[PDB]
Amino acid sequence: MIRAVFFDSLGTLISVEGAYKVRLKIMEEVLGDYPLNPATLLDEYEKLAREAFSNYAGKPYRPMRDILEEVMRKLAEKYGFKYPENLREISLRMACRYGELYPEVVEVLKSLKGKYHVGDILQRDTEPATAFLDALGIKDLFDSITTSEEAGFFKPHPRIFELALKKAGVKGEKAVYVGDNPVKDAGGSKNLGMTSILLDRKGEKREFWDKADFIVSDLREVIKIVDELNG
Ligand SMILES: O=[N+]([O-])c1ccc(I)c([N+](=O)[O-])c1
Ligand SMILES: [Cl-]
Repeated sequence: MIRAVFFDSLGTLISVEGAYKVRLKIMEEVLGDYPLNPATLLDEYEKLAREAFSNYAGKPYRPMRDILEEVMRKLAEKYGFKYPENLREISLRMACRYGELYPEVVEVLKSLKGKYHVGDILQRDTEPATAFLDALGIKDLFDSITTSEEAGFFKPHPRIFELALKKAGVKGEKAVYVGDNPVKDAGGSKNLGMTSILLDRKGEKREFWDKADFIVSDLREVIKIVDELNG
């Protein structure tokens, strides 16, 4: 049976408008009056961030805030603005202020929490991640919160999933994982026996649906999938 349901909250349950707005507001704060379009800075930042994380996939953990501060230092040198002090404080303030959940998230977590172990699996530094979950109001809706900082390795390394399952006290066969990127999922959770649910809200990832056991566009479909797996 399924006894645990795991999500990637800060990575996949934040609205698309909300995540972009947090990031844009960080760039605007960093730039101040400097004559660079913040949207252009954001685009360049995401490019360099994706590159930097790909270099760390599967590797031993290094604070993500340190990685992103390195990226911002390269951007400051590139465009000529002064490197912002306290970037991680700016970012946490903007996340707490403008972060936004998909509308069905609170309902879904509450509906599951009574009957399953509801867990979060996050590739974030634990302290800002947990503060962000607190600001969003869902921290205490989770039975467990597990991070790459706790596990010691970046995905697709399986240690983070091994730890999340240990916290729930079950083997992977008893657990579902809801994500939006199936490759860092498959490279880890598949070998542990977990059932994978891909969240594809706009149907934009059809070429990866074969890498997932179930595909949904609304998180309220998750309870129906698990309730039925449990007959
Ligand atoms: O998303 N961002 O734009 C962003 C940039 C830099 C940092 I150090 C963070 N942070 O604190 O995680 C976030
Ligand atoms: Cl982080």
